[PDB]
Amino acid sequence: PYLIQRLGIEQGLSNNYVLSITQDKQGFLWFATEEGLNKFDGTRFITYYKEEQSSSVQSITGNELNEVYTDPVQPVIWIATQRAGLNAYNYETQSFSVYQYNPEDPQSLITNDVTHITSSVQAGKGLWVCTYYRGIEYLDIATGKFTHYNKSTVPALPSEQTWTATEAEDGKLYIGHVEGGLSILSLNDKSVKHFVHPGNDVRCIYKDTNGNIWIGTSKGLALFNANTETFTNLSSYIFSIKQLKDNKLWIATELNGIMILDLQQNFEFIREGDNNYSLSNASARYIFQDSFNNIWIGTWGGGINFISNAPPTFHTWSQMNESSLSNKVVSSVCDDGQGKLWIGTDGGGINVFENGKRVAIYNLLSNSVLCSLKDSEGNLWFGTYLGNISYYNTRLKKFQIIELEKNELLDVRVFYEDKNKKIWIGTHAGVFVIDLASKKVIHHYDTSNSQLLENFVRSIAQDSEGRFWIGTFGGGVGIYTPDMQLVRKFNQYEGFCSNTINQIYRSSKGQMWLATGEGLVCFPSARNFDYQVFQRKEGLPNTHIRAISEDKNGNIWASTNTGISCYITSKKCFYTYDHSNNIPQGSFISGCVTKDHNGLIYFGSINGLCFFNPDIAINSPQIPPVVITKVRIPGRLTSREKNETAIPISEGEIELTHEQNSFNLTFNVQDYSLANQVEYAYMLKGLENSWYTINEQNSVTFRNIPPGKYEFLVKARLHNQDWSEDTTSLRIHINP
Repeated sequence: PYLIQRLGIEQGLSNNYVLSITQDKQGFLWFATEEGLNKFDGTRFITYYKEEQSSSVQSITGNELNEVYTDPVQPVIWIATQRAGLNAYNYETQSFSVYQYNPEDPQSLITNDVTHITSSVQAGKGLWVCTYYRGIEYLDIATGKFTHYNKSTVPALPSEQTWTATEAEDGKLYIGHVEGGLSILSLNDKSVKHFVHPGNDVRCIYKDTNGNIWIGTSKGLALFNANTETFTNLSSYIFSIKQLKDNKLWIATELNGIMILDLQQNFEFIREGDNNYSLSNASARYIFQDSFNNIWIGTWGGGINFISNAPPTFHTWSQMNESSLSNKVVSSVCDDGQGKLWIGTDGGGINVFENGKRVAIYNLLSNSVLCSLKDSEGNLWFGTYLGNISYYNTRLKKFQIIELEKNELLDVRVFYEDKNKKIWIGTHAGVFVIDLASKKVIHHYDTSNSQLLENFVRSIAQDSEGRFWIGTFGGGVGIYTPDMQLVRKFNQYEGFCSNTINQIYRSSKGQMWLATGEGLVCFPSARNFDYQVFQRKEGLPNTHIRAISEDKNGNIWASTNTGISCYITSKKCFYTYDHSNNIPQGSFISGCVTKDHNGLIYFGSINGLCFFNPDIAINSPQIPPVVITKVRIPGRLTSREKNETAIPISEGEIELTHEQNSFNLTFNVQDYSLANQVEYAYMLKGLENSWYTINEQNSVTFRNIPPGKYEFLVKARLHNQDWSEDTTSLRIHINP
């Protein structure tokens, strides 16, 4: 159901025990961990740690953090440390301010273990700060001074240990106590309605955008209305609840990862595991949705998990799942015109699928299903390895159907039905033509009794003039008239690109397409025998074509050794797709393709049955803006100083000294979905007035640049699109 990308140390994250997440007003995501503050730039994390001997710089005041929180109004990330007070990072000015306990006030913070932060009703007028030990603090950001709510000042309180607190009602403050149950405080009254037992350790209070009061406790989630003062209620620890754009309730549990309560049920889980569609740990801590709608997950041990805002365009079927293939390699697929797919495997039997669910497996003689055909009468033909035809009649039975005498065992690998209800059958032993209407066999062509070129038939298909194009193993293809007069043939040493021709395809436009060992070949008109070979040089890696289909429009799609590629007949060019787009990380199996009654296309591979749409629409992914995230001078080897100085970009420009005339700018794209699949190009006006690409990297380092004014321009683009007109710029002045 979901595709879950992972992020931790490999990406630079300081710690894998992630507890809180937000996004600053300039798009960057901040992560609070059990050791360090991390700001993710787009590819890599920047960690913030407590400073030591440096009563010079000021940083966070303690490494163990509880929460991060974006000020509604100001360019500030508020940081709740668990043992050192409240911290506040202004990302605009880039400096840390601190709020600690001071016995010399004490209109200062009462105790410096902060567990939660939220803004007041009219935002940025103040913020609420919960403590573990000594009650709730209210900071007036105007004065910079705390008012204390605890049982020294509100004797009506049942407890001063607090996890969260929010003004769920205008001037009613809802408090979750540390194993105390929840309290409601009317501020205008200083009276308390306190509930005990839901579960008693109340860890989260959440107001739905619809005004529903959700509550996360140690004994499960409960819905609340102060309307009637009653709860309503699999019952494990809950850490945070957020309703997403989906209008779905996403809840972070201690043992079962994530649950989702879909508000159009008038539950569903994402647990821990080790795969594309599972969490990296059983205890999820925090959930956060992007400005881009990406879902980010804080995991108590297993770093960050990330779910992209848009679904994968490509899918793959492959201890038994609902949709688990009973073998890892798919060698044939076949659509009966009734809504099921019979998937043939090279190890299991046939897995029949309907609506993404295995509905039957098949014991059939030999369980290496290498080819399949739906006949015009609507029955099904599967050829196996060293097993004859296993014929499935849609009168529920399946009979075996022999070929050679003493019922000899044949290596069948292609079935072709012609305009005339004959089925042509490619064998290692030549061709057999079997009459559909009645008698089971007409012809058997070979090296000895016909003009057939080789016996090892692999691939057979029909002309718009009705000639039979028969392909072989290692012998190319030959065109035969229906009486098996050789019309013309195509060899490697005759002139053709390849001898291993893998599939022959008549497109609906009437042209013939061949998947060869080294090119996708097209004969634009069967009144000619002219042909075009598409290879490396014309926008197609890799060159070894396995299977072909065609979409709603003109375009023909091909499976290859590396990916899936698409020939846009409109534009006269290629779209390539690769593991980057969620494709099975194998090579694809030759000829193994089928289409949906809905237009969906399926290619088989050594890694599952992969399937997709007409989401070349991938042009609609808008060109994403480039953000320049860091400039730093690369350090001289002199070997006395770590951390090589970073120059801050102020007014969209940068002043460097003569000394710092070498500099390296890094750039990112803020949507992490698109990180996977963006190429960058730069131009440095004032040095060279021309565009350069840069492969697999997001930083450029210029060295020993002469004094002057320059301007760095950098633009991105996605996998299948042209370079944008739009650029992002940085003006650069080098002094002497």
